[PDB]
Amino acid sequence: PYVTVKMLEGRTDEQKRNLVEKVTEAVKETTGASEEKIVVFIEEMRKDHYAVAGKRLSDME
Amino acid sequence: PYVTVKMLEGRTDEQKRNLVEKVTEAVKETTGASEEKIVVFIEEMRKDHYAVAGKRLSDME
Amino acid sequence: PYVTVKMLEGRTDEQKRNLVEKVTEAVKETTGASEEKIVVFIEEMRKDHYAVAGKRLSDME
Amino acid sequence: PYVTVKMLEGRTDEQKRNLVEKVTEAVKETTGASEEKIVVFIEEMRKDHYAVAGKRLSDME
Amino acid sequence: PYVTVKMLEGRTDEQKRNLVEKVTEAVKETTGASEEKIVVFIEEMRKDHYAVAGKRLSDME
Amino acid sequence: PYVTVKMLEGRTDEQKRNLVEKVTEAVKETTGASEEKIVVFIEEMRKDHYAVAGKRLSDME
Repeated sequence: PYVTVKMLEGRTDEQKRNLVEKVTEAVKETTGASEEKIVVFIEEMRKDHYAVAGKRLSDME
Repeated sequence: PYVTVKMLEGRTDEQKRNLVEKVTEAVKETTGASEEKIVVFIEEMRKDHYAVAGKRLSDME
Repeated sequence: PYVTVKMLEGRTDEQKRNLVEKVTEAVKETTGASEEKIVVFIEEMRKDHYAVAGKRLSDME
Repeated sequence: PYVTVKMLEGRTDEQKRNLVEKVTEAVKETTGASEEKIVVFIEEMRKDHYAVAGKRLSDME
Repeated sequence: PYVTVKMLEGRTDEQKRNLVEKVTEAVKETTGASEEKIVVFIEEMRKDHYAVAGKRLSDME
Repeated sequence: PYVTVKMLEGRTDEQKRNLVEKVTEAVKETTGASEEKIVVFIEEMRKDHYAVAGKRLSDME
């Protein structure tokens, strides 16, 4: 199983390590997937490259 | 945050429900994001559309 | 440029035609790119493959 | 609806803000999607990471 | 490495097998990666879900 | 056809140029796709953003 996590910049390296740990476990136990088969990708977004309702987060409070 | 889980066809509806649930909690507790801001996409693959070492799974003997 | 639009199943063929058209003009007029260089991909999701706050849409009551 | 716009580096911050505005509107009116439900991601490509017909744009005039 | 090939529906099963094989060798010999570390995903599009210059292929005359 | 190659940072600019050449050829001959229709994207991953079996490569030997 391939898991891609897309989130905004601003997380600690530790939060990222925990994210991978937790997410991998969540997948292992709910899908019966073998652990060495679970891959995780982290993709960080820039507030000026992410919008909702027509407004980029870089243009918001 | 946005989580996309890509895995082979086959999981039961229940397994998928648990995946979404578990994966969402794993994100929530590990990044600080709030539930209504956590989105999960499920993408299923066919054994004949997924290959490793030049061999599609469907062609593995 | 490449534009991928991911949305739930349900739109009519007409709606999709308008999406491609409108979205392409929006790109053309806003980035300077030329029409034959603008590509649009449409990706449809199932309510049981899309979740928010740990709940797939198909499971929302 | 989730819209990903993949384009080359070289656009102004204003062009990007307009892109998000225009594209969000194009989607709102052609798909009947609620505005606060329309998300836009901008992904910039490097000429040395984008090829056509076997030649990277970084290796062209 | 992970290679995703996105193309229109239509290729034969044989063509797909050759794609995976050829593409994998091309990666192996050009990046140094080892075969069991090279993954290929095949994604097929519908002519009515792919557009160029504001015109879906299915609508081209 | 659109080919995305996702691999770790650490490859020479030459290896990347060869990758695009080889991969484009592999696709041209196995799918009957016209050369000017074959597009290649290179996406580099950071070891601290790529995990396998719950452990990020940045946390491994």
